[PDB]
Amino acid sequence: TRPANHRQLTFEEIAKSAKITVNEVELLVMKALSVGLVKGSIDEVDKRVHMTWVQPRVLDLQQIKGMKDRLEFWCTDVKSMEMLVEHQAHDILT
Amino acid sequence: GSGLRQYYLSKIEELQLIVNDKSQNLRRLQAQRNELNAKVRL
Amino acid sequence: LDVFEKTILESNDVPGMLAYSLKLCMSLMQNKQFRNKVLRVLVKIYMNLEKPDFINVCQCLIFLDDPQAVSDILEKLVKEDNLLMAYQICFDLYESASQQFLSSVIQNLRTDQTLKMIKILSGEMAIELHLQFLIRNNNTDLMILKNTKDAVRNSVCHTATVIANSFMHCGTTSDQFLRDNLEWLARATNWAKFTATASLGVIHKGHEKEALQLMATYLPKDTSPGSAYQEGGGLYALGLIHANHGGDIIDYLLNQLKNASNDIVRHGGSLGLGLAAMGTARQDVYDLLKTNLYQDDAVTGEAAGLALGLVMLGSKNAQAIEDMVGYAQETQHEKILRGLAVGIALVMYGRMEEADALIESLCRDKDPILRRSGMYTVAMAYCGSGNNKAIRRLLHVAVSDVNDDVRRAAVESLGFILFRTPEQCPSVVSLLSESYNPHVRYGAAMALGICCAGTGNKEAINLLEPMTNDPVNYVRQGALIASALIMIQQTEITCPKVNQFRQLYSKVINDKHDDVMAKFGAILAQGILDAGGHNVTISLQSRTGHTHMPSVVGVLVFTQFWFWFPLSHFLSLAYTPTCVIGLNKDL
Amino acid sequence: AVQKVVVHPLVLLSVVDHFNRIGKVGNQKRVVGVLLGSWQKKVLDVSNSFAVPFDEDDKDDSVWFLDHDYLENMYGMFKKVNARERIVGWYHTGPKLHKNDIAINELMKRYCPNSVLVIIDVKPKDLGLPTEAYISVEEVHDDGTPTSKTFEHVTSEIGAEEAEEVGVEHLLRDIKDTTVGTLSQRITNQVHGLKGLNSKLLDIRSYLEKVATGKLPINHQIIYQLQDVFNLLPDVSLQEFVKAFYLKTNDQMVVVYLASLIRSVVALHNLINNKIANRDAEKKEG
Amino acid sequence: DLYSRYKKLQQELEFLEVQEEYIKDEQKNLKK
Amino acid sequence: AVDTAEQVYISSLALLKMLKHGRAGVPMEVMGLMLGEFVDDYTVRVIDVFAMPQSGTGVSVEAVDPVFQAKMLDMLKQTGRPEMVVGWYHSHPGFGCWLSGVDINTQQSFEALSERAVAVVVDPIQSVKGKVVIDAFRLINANMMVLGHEPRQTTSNLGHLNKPSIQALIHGLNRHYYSITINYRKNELEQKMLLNLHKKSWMEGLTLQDYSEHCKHNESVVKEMLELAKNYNKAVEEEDKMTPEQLAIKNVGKQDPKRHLEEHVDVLMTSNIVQCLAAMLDTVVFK
Repeated sequence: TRPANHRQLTFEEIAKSAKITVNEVELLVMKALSVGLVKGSIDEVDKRVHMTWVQPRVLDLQQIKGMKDRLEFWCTDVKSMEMLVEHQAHDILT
Repeated sequence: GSGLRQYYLSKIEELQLIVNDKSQNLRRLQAQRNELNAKVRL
Repeated sequence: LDVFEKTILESNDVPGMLAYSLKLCMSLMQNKQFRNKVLRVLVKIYMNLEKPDFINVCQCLIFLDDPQAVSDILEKLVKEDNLLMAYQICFDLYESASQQFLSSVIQNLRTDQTLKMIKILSGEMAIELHLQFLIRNNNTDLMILKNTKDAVRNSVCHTATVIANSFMHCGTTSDQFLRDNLEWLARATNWAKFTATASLGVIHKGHEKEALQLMATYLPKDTSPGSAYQEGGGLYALGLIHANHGGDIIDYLLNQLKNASNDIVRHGGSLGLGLAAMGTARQDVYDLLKTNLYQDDAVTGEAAGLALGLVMLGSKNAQAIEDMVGYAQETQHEKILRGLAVGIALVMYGRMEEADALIESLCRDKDPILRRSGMYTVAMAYCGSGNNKAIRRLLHVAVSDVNDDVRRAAVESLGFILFRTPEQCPSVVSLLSESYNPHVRYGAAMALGICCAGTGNKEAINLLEPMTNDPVNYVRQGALIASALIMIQQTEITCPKVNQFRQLYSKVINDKHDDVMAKFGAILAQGILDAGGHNVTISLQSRTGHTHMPSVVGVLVFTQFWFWFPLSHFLSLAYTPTCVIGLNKDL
Repeated sequence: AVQKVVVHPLVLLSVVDHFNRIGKVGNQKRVVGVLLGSWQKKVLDVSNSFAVPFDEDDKDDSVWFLDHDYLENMYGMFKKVNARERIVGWYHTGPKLHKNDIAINELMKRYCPNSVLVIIDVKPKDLGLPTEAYISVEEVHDDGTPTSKTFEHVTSEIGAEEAEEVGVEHLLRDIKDTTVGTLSQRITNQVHGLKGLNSKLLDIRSYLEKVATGKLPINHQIIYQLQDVFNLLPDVSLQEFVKAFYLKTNDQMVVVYLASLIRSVVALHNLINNKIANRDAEKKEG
Repeated sequence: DLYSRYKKLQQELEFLEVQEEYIKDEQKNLKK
Repeated sequence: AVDTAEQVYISSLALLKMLKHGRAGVPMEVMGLMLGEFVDDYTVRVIDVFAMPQSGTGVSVEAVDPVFQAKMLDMLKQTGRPEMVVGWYHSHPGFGCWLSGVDINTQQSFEALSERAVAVVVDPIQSVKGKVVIDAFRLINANMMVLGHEPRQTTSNLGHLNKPSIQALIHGLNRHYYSITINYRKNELEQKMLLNLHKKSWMEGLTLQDYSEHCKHNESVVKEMLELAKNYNKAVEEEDKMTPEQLAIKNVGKQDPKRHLEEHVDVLMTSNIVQCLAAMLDTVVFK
């Protein structure tokens, strides 16, 4: 759900949305790490469970719509920042 | 003279100065080409 | 503009202040846009002056291109009825202005004073008078050919002798330097005999009668020998006689090239026919030059592509350009790539901006011949032009490009664009005379030779003094031609290096161990330096500031003796007399 | 697996002549020929090539021709003149590979057990690296394909040999080049790099705009394999990565600051050594 | 001559400036 | 009937077939045929080159069965087009690129069959990576030893491309044959791809080499650059007043200030600048 910005989720939202208690979310997430649909890590001094890798899933029309919006916003910035290299050095690189 | 000659006589000053300047710059670039041309020919 | 008219028409004396103002507005002028706005009012005030000046109102007008306004003041001189003051308005018009301009103004002249348009636009009384000057003044030597007679062998020398006496006897009709023998003249074969009958017409330059009657042996249907070059190269010489004069000489050459042999006669006919119709835009010569072009043949390559540009001189008929450069991409021979390479340079002439789309289109191309062809084109689109815009990338590709052919054509474009001030060209090419390759070291020598040639330049001979010492043979050659062009009609007091070099050509021609190519410049310079008995000279220039466009064509075409020997036989266009002539009546 | 091939520069030119043989038809006539190489290692070599007659229609791409008899005799000649060399695969000149291009491989796997193709490009409108090669495997899918058979990308490079570097780089003299120029190639390399980045993004959104709306098969290929590409996307300016640029770039700034500090002193030697030689040759001349 | 002195020194600027751009092409070419 | 200034066109495939067959058969003369077209009476154009099975000695080389010959040209007709033999070639390994006494004996065999049969000489030994020593010759009669053999209507085959070399005129020029000029015709299609074959993908343009070895390389180079500066203090201060050509004879040996000092600065510059600047773009461009 969250687009990898603060994906270091704490135990409370796991323990709420799975409605399991607090002292079982670690045995729950180590199972999913052992099977291998996720590749995160576990802290305990803050009890935040960092996320790194998610398996790819199926999506639909409106997910492609935002994905082109991610792609166009990434494509036109590369081209603009590549102009700024050539504009900086015209007859310097031959 | 101050209104009709001085507009030209003060202006031909800097037109003389740059020609005075880059002639020193030219003969520096002249001799450097003669070093490499004598190096390639040999 | 109007305060400039107020300066000349105020409390301000006119000794000559209305004279050098014409000189400043013609020499150092930025563009044509502010030139003509200044220039067109400066002779209207001369017409508003009480004595109408006549040479300057003609001088500005051919710079202004008004083919009706000179006929307007000619009508006033018909109204005034004196051919005395109706004279320098007319022969300065004939000397300076273009052939198409005189072909365009003649409609306004015909629409004594009835005989006047024949007297001034045919220009015939200048032709036989130049012939009159040469038949009277002729100061030559037989011994110089006898000194060079002793090189009898199977080498160049037979072509080298007959190219010498043809240059030093232009338009004098004197066949005693050739009729001393027959066998030594008829020794070399198969292209010298193409040049031997070619050199016959240059001696009879500018003369109507003794063209058919002396070559009556050399008509191709009379003798019929085993040599067709002897009989096919006569039509080459017929075009050399009647350059810039079109009559039956067009149609006598037109109807014979309908039905003829292979390209052994069609070289001489097409090069002669394009020469007589030079800059005339005739459709009838363009027709048989179409079918001469599309032969898919190597030997028609110099035939079509040179004369295809000559009849389209300064024309920029962009379909004909598209036909030429569209043709020279898929053909598989090289002279058909080479003759069109000069022709598409020659179709545009003095435009200052109107080639620059094409110049970039040729320089970017992969073809080394066609990049070389763009270099001659920018040389001809900027004739005498001191534009520092063109010198950026003409002289940039003189540095960077990898073929030797394009680099020689790059530095030889410098004198063609900067002959108007010969002071600057020894300052910029003197560094190029010491380049690492001999090809730029060659083209440095011709660039001084094409620029300062009208003057006895003290600086250029100082530069060309060690240039004849180089271990490459052809750079020793072109030093000698440039040493010939620099000092014609100059005797020991304009510069002391004249007789220092007279002995130098004889020093290198009587040696045995020299190269053939090394001594070919010496035997060639003998016919240059004594041209017409010191009576004719080169002139790329009038007193009006206007350039002499057949001499510009003649000296550019002269540069291609490397790729065809009788192609630089086109040099008689450059020779002009320097003789004052008086006249009081029509005859 | 083969995991790269090594292509000598004698081919990439002995293909283009055969495209220039039949190239008078102009419109479309694909060149197909036979590739020759070395049974070398896991890594493989490519040395020689020759052609074979081939024609094919526009509709119903199943009508195509490889003369086996021409392939037996002419390879029998090259086996005769060269015993070191044997067959490794084939090539075709098409810019993008066609649908026909799998049955050609399925023919000549009876010549070499791992018969490899090479696609070349006579017109690389892409200014990047041409002449990429593939190999066919079976990747039978969850969908129930009886044989999921599609080619796999194999990396490739241009080979080199001591005699052919002489002949090739002699012919490079028709144009100018800066191989000797340090950091002049380098600045172009990120220009030639990021041009490749923009080229792959304009292609992928053209595929992505079509499959979004109206017409394309929406299949369980790329659309989530490309979702994994978004998953990496490092979060560059965050907490501790700032201490990777301010502890390591300023290391490399000091070395540049050292190198300037000597280069200025070196150029200062050439002043005094010239100024001594200038006036002391003058004051003894006068 | 005073207007000519102002014009000719302008002409001795860019005709002398193009020589400065010229040796930059020469010395870059001779290194190759 | 007369000669001219002739010109030998080529194909770009031919010259690579020339030297690779020559280099692989280096210690002897290796032979091959030359295959092209007579485009006019003035120039000649080869487009194809192939060899044949041979049998050689240390001093001589021979061909074997001509049943290979006609069957080779037959299968080159049906694939592509038919074409024409124009001449042949062989090598002179390490020699003065000159027609031998047996090399001339196969030329009255060839000039009697077709007129302008060109003999071509290659050497893959005196050819360096810069330039190739290619060579082509054309037999002349001895019956016309007094009469002229070329009409010489231009300069293009007289003083250009060299004067003939002293080790080749010692057998040949201008006795018994004449040399001929060679250029290089290029189609646009191969010209465009002969330009770009030393470049890579964007992967090579966007690497960051590795910061451990990059710092290690900088740690390496500066360390001896200290020692170069130790020697640099001694020699520049030293300057015995010796009229410096004698300085320029006591420096050949082990002496090297001022030469490595310019060198290592160039290496430390171009490494550090590109390593920084490529790391700059991977943050501006990416995310």
